[PDB]
Formats: sequence, C-alpha cells, structure tokens
Amino acid sequence: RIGEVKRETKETNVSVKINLDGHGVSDSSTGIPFLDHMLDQLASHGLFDVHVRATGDTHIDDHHTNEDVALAIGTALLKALGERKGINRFGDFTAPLDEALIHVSLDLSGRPYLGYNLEIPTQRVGTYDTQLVEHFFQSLVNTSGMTLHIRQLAGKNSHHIIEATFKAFARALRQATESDPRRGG
Amino acid sequence: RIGEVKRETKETNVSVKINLDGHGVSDSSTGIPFLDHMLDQLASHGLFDVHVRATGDTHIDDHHTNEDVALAIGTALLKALGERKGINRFGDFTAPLDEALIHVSLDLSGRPYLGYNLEIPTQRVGTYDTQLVEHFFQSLVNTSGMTLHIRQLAGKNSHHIIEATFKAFARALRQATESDPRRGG
Amino acid sequence: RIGEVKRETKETNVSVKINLDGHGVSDSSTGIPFLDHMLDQLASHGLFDVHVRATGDTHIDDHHTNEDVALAIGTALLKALGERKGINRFGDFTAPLDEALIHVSLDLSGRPYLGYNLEIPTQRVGTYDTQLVEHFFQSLVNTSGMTLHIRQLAGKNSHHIIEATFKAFARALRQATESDPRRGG
Amino acid sequence: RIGEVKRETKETNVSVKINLDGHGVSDSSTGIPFLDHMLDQLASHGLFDVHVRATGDTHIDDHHTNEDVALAIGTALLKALGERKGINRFGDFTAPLDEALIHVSLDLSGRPYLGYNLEIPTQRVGTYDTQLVEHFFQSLVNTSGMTLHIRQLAGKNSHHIIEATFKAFARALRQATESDPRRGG
Amino acid sequence: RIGEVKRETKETNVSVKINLDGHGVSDSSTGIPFLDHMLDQLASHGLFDVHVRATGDTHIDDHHTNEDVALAIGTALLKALGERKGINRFGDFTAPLDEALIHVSLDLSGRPYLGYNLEIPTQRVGTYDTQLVEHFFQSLVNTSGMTLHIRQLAGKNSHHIIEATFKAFARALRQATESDPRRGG
Amino acid sequence: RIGEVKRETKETNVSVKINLDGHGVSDSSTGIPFLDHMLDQLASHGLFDVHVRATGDTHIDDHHTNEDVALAIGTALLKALGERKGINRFGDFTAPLDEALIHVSLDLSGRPYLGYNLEIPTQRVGTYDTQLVEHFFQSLVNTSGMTLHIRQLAGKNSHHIIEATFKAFARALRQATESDPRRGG
Ligand SMILES: O=P(O)(O)C[C@H](O)Cn1cncn1
Ligand SMILES: O=P(O)(O)C[C@H](O)Cn1cncn1
Ligand SMILES: O=P(O)(O)C[C@H](O)Cn1cncn1
Ligand SMILES: O=P(O)(O)C[C@H](O)Cn1cncn1
Ligand SMILES: O=P(O)(O)C[C@H](O)Cn1cncn1
Ligand SMILES: O=P(O)(O)C[C@H](O)Cn1cncn1
Ligand SMILES: [Mn+2]
Ligand SMILES: [Mn+2]
Ligand SMILES: [Mn+2]
Ligand SMILES: [Mn+2]
Ligand SMILES: [Mn+2]
Ligand SMILES: [Mn+2]
Ligand SMILES: [Mn+2]
Ligand SMILES: [Mn+2]
Ligand SMILES: [Mn+2]
Ligand SMILES: [Mn+2]
Ligand SMILES: [Mn+2]
Ligand SMILES: [Mn+2]
Repeated sequence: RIGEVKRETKETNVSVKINLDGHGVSDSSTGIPFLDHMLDQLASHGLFDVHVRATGDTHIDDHHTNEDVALAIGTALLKALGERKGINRFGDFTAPLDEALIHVSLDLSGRPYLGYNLEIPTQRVGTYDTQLVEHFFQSLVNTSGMTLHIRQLAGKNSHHIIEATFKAFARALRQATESDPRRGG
Repeated sequence: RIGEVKRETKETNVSVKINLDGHGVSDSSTGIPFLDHMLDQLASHGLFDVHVRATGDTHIDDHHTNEDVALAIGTALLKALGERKGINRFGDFTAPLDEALIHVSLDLSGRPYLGYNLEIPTQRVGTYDTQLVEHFFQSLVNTSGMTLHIRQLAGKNSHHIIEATFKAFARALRQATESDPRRGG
Repeated sequence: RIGEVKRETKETNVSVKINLDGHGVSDSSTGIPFLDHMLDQLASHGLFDVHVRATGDTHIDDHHTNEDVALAIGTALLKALGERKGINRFGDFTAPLDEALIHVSLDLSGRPYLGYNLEIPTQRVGTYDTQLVEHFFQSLVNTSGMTLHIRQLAGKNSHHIIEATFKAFARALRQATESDPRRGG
Repeated sequence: RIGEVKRETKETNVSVKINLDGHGVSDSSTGIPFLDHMLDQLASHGLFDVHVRATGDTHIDDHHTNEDVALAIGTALLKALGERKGINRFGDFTAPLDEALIHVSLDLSGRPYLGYNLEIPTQRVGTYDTQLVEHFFQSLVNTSGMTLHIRQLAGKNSHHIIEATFKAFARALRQATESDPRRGG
Repeated sequence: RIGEVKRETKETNVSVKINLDGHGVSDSSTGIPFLDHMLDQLASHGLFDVHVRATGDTHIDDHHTNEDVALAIGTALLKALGERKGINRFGDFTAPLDEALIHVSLDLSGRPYLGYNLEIPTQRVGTYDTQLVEHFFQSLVNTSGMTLHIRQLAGKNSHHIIEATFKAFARALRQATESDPRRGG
Repeated sequence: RIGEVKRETKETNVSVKINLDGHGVSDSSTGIPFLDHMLDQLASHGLFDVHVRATGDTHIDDHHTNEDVALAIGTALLKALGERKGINRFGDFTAPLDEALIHVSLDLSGRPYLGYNLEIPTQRVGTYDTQLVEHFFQSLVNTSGMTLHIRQLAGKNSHHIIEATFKAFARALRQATESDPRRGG
C-alpha cells in the first residue's frame, strides 16, 4: 500500500512517498529542520514509512515550503488508500507529554474539516514560525479529505504541545486506516 | 446471541429483535422515518442485526411511539446478554461528523443512569420533534440497566449532532459487550 | 465551456451540467422547491446555464439531497474551468434586497475556504430547513476549490437575506471566471 | 514478569510484589481497609496480581502508611518493566461509575508528572482522609517514572469518584505496558 | 508612461523605475527578500512593470532601507502620471486570501492620507519586522499624493494578511489610473 | 566527594562531573553559550567544581540538549551525596540583583518537587528560549530527589531575573549539603 506524489512549482520542489503498511523507518529531510523532528513521530508512533524530499525558498519565510509538503502528504495519503473498504475509518486518541494533553479525532471519509483549538504561548520554537502548525493540518485536511478535530486539554510549553499533537495524530491515523475490523468489505 | 421482545399496549404495537453478534444487516421500519435513518447507524457501525417493527399513533404527537421502541430495544438488549461473563463491560468512544464531536461512555452493569449535555439549536430536524433524542436514551437506559454519559464537544447542526451520537453510541456498544478480553470468565 | 457531472448514491441520484459562458436559461428541478427559486438567481443574474435534476429521499430530512446537489455543482464547476488561464480570478460584489446587504468575495484558486457570518432569525423559510444554506456553500467550496467570504451587513427577513446572497454570489462568480482581463495567458 | 520490593523504615514495614502479566487474583492487606477495596480494582480490572503487606503506625494519622505503600508499588512497577521494548507505552481510558466520569491518561516513559483535577466534596469516605488520594498517585508517579493526567468530568459522590479513578487507572495501565503492538522491538 | 527616480543618501542607494502601462514582468531586488515577494504582487496582479534596485544598511535594522524604497516608488508614480486627465481616479477593491479579507480604497488626487486598521499577531514574518508594513504605505502616500484606506475585515495569519493587502492595493491601483472612462479629458 | 555521570542518547552526548566540596573553578561548555554563563554562577557562588561537556542537536531547537544536561547534573548530585548523614539538609536564601529578588528554598530529601513562580517578560535572552529555565530545574529536581521552591519577589529584566535565581540556588545548595551541623550523624 504505497502512494507517491511528486509536485514542483516555481517556489518549491516536493517529492513525497508513503508506505501506509510499514515499520518505523524514516528518511525525510525538508528545508526546515524542525519538521524533520515532527515527521519522525508519525513514522515511529504511527508505524508509517514516510519519505519526504523538499527543496524550497527558505531565503524568504517558511510559509511556502510548509504548504507544499503538507499538500503532498495528503495527495499521497488519498492515493495510498483506494476505494475505502474494510477499514475502521474512525481514529481517536489522546497522548500526554509532560503536563500537556492533546485529543485528536479523525474521520477519513471524503469531507474535509479542521477544528483547531491549540494556543501556543511563544512565537518561535527553535526557528519554526509556530503559526504554521495549524496551517500544516489545514493543508493536510484539504487534500486527504478527512475531518480532523484537535483539542488542547492542558499544558504550557511550545515544544511539548506540538510534539503531543504529532504523537496523537499518528496513533489516531494507524487506528483508522491501518487496522481492520472483523468485517471483510 | 439473540433477544426478542414483543410489546403491545393501547397506543403502540412494537416488535423488536436484536442479534448482538452479527453483521451490518438492517430492516427496521418505525412509524416515523427519521428513526429509521438512525437505527441504520447502530447496524452498520455497531455491527448489530436489529429488527424493529412498530405501529403507533402518529395521528397525535410522536412521543408515545418513541418510548415504546426505545423501551423494547433495552429489554431485548438485557435479554441478549445473560449472566454477564467475559465481556469488556466498558465502552468509550468519540466520533466526529462535520464540525461536531460527541463523546459517549457507557457501563452496562445493572445500574441505570443517563447524563445528557447536548443542545440542539433547531426544534425539528425533518419532522422529528428533537426533544425526544434525550428521551430515546432515557428509555433505553432504564430497561437495559446501563450508565450512559453523552457529551457534546463541538458543532452546530441538528442533523450532524444527532448522527454523531448514534455513530458513537454504536461503536461504544460493540466495544463493551461484543468484544471480549483475554480472561475467560 | 461546459462541465457535466452525474452522481448517484444509495440516497440520491443527481444529474448536473453547467454552461459557464451562456445566457439566462434555467431548467433545474430539485426535490425541494425552494432551491429551484434560488438556482434561478444564479442563472439570470450570473448569466449561467445550469441544469440540475436530483431525485432523493425527502421522505426523511432534506439534508441528504442538499449536499449531493451542492457537491455536484462544484465538481461540474471545477470541470467547467480547465487550466486556469486568462481569467480575472477575483470576484467581489455586494447586492441589496429590501433592508438587507450581503457582501460576497471569492478567489477560485485551488484552496477551499468558507467564511459564513449570516444569522437568519426564523427556522423555516417555506419548508426549507434554513440551517442548510451554510451547508450548501460548504459543499460547493470543498469540490470547486475556492475561497469564499459571505458577510451580512444589514437586514432582518429570512427570504430577503437568502435571496440577497444568491444574487451577490452570482454576480461575483461571473466577475471572477466569466470576464477576462487584458492579458492573454 | 514480576517485581518485588521490600521496604522498612522506623514508621512502616512494607512488602510489595506485582505480577504484571497475570489474572484477577488479589491478596493485599494494608493497615487501613479502604485501600484494600481500591487495590482490588487494579487487580480485577487491570488484570494484575498485586500482593501488598504493610504494617504501620495507624495509631497516628494514616499519611505515613499511605506514602510507603504507594512508593513501593512504583519501585516494584519500575522493576517489573525492564528495558522498555515492544510495549504500546500509551494508556488512555475513561470509565463511568454512577454520574461520575474520570479520564486517566499515562505515558510510562522516564519522566514523572502528576496532573490532578479531582475535587471530592466530603472529608472522609469511611475513615480514609480523602486528601491522600492525590498523594497516593503523587508517590506512585515519582518512583515509577510516568506522566499521569487524571481529570474529573462529572459526578458528586466521594465513594463514586475515587472508585471511578481506580477503575480507569487500571484499564489504562494494562493498555500501556501489558498489551503489545505489531512491532517486535 | 514611465517614471524613473534615482535617490542616494548616506544610508541607502535606491534606483526605481515603473512602467504604469505594462505587463506582468518583475525584476526588483531589495536588500531584504520579503519585499521582493510583495513587489511581485503589484507586478502580476496590478499588471505594472516595476524595477527596484536598492543597496542599504541591513547591518542595522531594516527601517532605513524600507523608507527609501517606498519613498522612491511614490515619486516615480507621481512622475508616471502627468496632468491627471482621463483616468477613473477612484480605485476600490477587496481581495481574499485564506480566511483574510483586506479592503483597499484610494483616491490619487493631490492630498495625502493613510488610514491603517490592520493588526498583525506576530512580530516577524520570516525576518521582516512587521511594524514596517504601515510605514511602507505611509511613505508611499506622502510622495504620491493619494488618500488610502486599508481595512482588515477578517483573518489571523501574518503571511496571509500582508499578502492580501498587496493583492488588493495592486488591483485598486490599476483601476484608478490604468483604466480610463468614457470621457476624453 | 565527587560524582561523575556520562550519558549518551541518539540526540545528545553528555559528560558531567561535580566536586561538591571544592573551589570556584569552572570548565563547562554546553552547546548553547547562555548556560555557560549560568553554570559559572553555581561554581563561583556555590563554591562547586562543575565540569560539563555536552554535544547535541542545536540544528533544531535547544529543548533536547537542555534536558540531558540538567538530568545529568542531578544524577551526578545524587551520586555525589551518599547515605545522607551529618548535613544541614535545609537550604534557603534570597539574593538581589538590580531590582529583582528571587527566594529559593530546598530540601534534598528523597522526594522531588518543583514550585515555580517566575514570569519572564521577553521570549529570548540572547538566543536562549526562556521557557527552558523552568524545564532546567524540573529536570534537575526529578533525578536529584529534592523539593525546590523558587519565588520571584520583584524585578522586570530577563537577564536579571535568571541570574538572580542561579545565584540564590547556588548559595542555598552549599548551605544544605556542603555545610555541616554540630551533630556527627
Ligand atoms: O518522548 P521521548 O522521551 O521518546 C523523546 C522526545 O521526543 C524528546 N523530548 C523531550 N521533551 C520534548 N521532546
Ligand atoms: O457519514 P456518511 O458519509 O457515511 C453518510 C451520512 O450518514 C450522511 N450525512 C451527511 N451529512 C449528515 N449525514
Ligand atoms: O428581486 P425581484 O424584484 O426581481 C423578484 C424577487 O426575486 C422576489 N422577491 C420579493 N421579495 C423577495 N423576493
Ligand atoms: O462496580 P460494581 O457494581 O462491580 C461494585 C462496586 O465496586 C461497588 N459500588 C457500588 N457503588 C460504589 N461502589
Ligand atoms: O496566491 P497564490 O496561490 O497564487 C501563491 C501565494 O502567493 C503563496 N501563498 C500561499 N499562502 C500564502 N501565500
Ligand atoms: O553580578 P556581577 O556584578 O558580579 C556580574 C554579573 O554577573 C553581570 N551582570 C550585570 N548585569 C547582569 N549580569
Ligand atoms: Mn498559506
Ligand atoms: Mn522533541
Ligand atoms: Mn415520556
Ligand atoms: Mn444523515
Ligand atoms: Mn452534512
Ligand atoms: Mn424571492
Ligand atoms: Mn507526604
Ligand atoms: Mn465500592
Ligand atoms: Mn521612519
Ligand atoms: Mn506568499
Ligand atoms: Mn522536555
Ligand atoms: Mn550576567
């Protein structure tokens, strides 16, 4: 079960491929290094094999090369799934880091939606603009065709809240499409 | 594992049977057609085989023929279970529709309770009186002997909130009694 | 410039075709008659030729046969456009009815968004559920791939506010894609 | 998989052993009888085999013999686990009693934390000082090395809230370390 | 219709030329790269041919080399126009990006004014100081001799609000001076 | 009295050694230079001999290489102490910088706790993320096994508040364990 999408514009050049049924292998180098620590989380905890290579204009702000990565993961994930048959289709999970809880629920059925209730106190994490985290999941929703609710329940630390939502999105994505129920189709 | 209850009063005539271990088959025609769309949800997502035939006085308000359907599903579900042995007994699940989250938790152990926190903005959905949804689960609780907490977390659409709680009740009922733990009894 | 989409599920059967460059001709019969008065407005004021034939389950609530009409207009409108070249791409317009102003702005470039600020006082217009008007434009946005801002500026009348936003959406859709600028491509 | 810890000070004398992979057997007599009803819950619902023998100074307040029990369960649970390999590592669960919901989430990875949001109305349950329940889980966190979030969602009954958090901690501890994912190590 | 202004002080060295009647060609390299992405917008959407070469002291803050660019565009734009005859003279436009609306209105008649109602949440975009955007249009107003009202109507994203006002200023500047009415002079 | 801890993970490589009874000598180079100015303060004012060598991934945010330094100082400090005998065990001190008072109290007896009441106005000091100062003392508490209360009493300057708490922690750590009372053991 693999979907691979290449996509190149005048701003970015994005190469994306995902094995949906796989192991904790990860090779994914974007132009900004903080996404590389977050795409490790949906490889080791979601047990996906994700491969991202993106070259973009970080000479200017990082908004352009974060859209085109997140848009390409969704088109690869819509192409990874087929005619949706024999999957659980519902993924819900909550995951603590230190002091912080995120609850992530998702639907993976045609219709795109993003509910976003996180509030990050600081404006940069290391060098990541921190207003792009909602824009990562907004771009992932619009091409994958999924409903997604992300809710913060506790916690005040910028590196801890963003890493609690990428562990909880990974565990709730391998519960929806990766696992299978008792029915056949 | 089947329980079947017939029940007839001067107002209604209700025939109800449930296969608790079954597939996504559904034949259930009540006097009001909007329940028929909701009992489809606890057949396809709960993987139950539910059979409801009710004839009642919809010449007057629909309050009378909604009690006697919901009372008969519970007596059939108490008769579907036996001496409760080797079941998980706890069912919790949250399920998104577009913009709306419902969290449903349940207990299935003797004691009846209903906590209800939904707030529906409109007063009719198509023709369904919308004040009967809490009364559906109040009648189902009192005969099944279960604790039930239903909590709205987001969402403003009458057809979306009621369909998000009948998908989440179904997935949380096939987690409590249908699945079995590692112990035998 | 024509796009035609047929779409049939277990609930509805929808046939939709749009001439984007056309005249004020209109033949469009949905299962609910109040949409037929509103699709007249995007034919005579938008100068589109829209043809809708939908058969659906109005035996239950009208939510199901309003999605599948609005989803099919968008896929027809994405197929009416091609590689977007030589269009204005921006459509903004405000249109009064009696006492009521709606301001509609749109983008037609890939990314879907809906901003909705209307507040209708009553719950039915004639028989139309009135909570579906936002759901009409939510379904039209997700398949057409357009940003859409709809803002109420004045007015308290249910038939006047909904008819002021379907005149202003029509005039702002024939300004974006139908008219052409001085450039060639 | 067994860890056994003996620990004796001038105040208490505590003997603690836990089979982490086991059945619903329970023999655990502390000096105060209300802990004995609560350690039954993490034996039958968590499917652990816990053995506690503690003799302490209940001639004075029960604060001293509740620390040393809860400190010894954690050191036994850190010794029950080894090099943490091939476990789910995340345990989240919510469990109703009558009218009361507790949501318990946990992490079991090195770092200790306790978030506590319960509010018990009365000051004694039978004879248990009721300000020690947070101190039970504070002592269990500091030696086990786990993050733990405990959140009350409803309910006003002292015996019902404390028994809803010891059923939900047990089900969320046999989900984190007891169950195993599809990966090997 | 071309105006070209060279201007050099002890701090900056600015070379600016604008073809007002032209096409979507753009070669404009300032010392800070985020202006280069914004001056692309008034070339492709305004259909102007703008040429900016500025060398300045970005060894210190960027306030000095943003004034002298914006002051030189206005003197070039006052020299691009002549005795104002046969132009529309009024330019108003609103332009959505994702979630954000800016309404820009302008006058181009002698008298300088700037109304500014934007509120940007963050303090840097990539490396641009974000308090200079109002100072860009304040310097452009004082030399061009135009009234300018900029009003935010929605939106919370720093890169989206600033790019929605440079698309709407461009479309409202090619409506005022570039297009011509039915009168001759 | 020396404890030395080496610790290496996939992210960092930390070498830490502390002479608890020593002089004002300091050689400690972490990957981020602002910790090096703060570990000078617990060498000259605490009269400790601390040696830290850490190599970590400052290619991404500094959160990872600040945990593993602070975790290694605590394990070295627990190994510096032995069976705690003949020490004062209580350390309390308040220390002014310009306009700012911090009161630091500590316990060094088994049980870990951190109370943190500082509020820093800015978000970076030079390049240090400033949300990590509480996370420094949270990691130092969990491995050393000490209670620690840090309270701000006055002051508004980011470099002055953080340097007032590292002078007051040093003087309160050489009062607890370094000095000895009149008793022998
Ligand atoms: O969760 P872990 O312990 O497996 C490693 C984390 O990814 C690193 N971390 C520590 N604090 C925040 N992130
Ligand atoms: O959830 P689906 O997409 O399987 C079909 C829904 O039952 C129909 N629906 C669409 N909006 C509200 N209900
Ligand atoms: O706008 P008109 O006058 O062309 C006809 C309207 O469509 C009918 N109407 C009158 N009030 C509300 N709608
Ligand atoms: O939950 P049960 O019914 O298995 C027995 C309970 O432990 C006893 N109880 C009844 N109310 C509060 N506790
Ligand atoms: O508006 P577009 O899609 O033509 C390209 C934008 O300029 C890039 N962008 C995407 N988000 C914010 N800016
Ligand atoms: O406290 P001092 O004067 O010994 C030197 C300080 O460490 C340097 N300093 C001056 N302001 C803030 N820090
Ligand atoms: Mn964007
Ligand atoms: Mn991390
Ligand atoms: Mn009743
Ligand atoms: Mn439905
Ligand atoms: Mn819908
Ligand atoms: Mn009308
Ligand atoms: Mn205590
Ligand atoms: Mn009890
Ligand atoms: Mn200035
Ligand atoms: Mn841009
Ligand atoms: Mn951390
Ligand atoms: Mn200093």
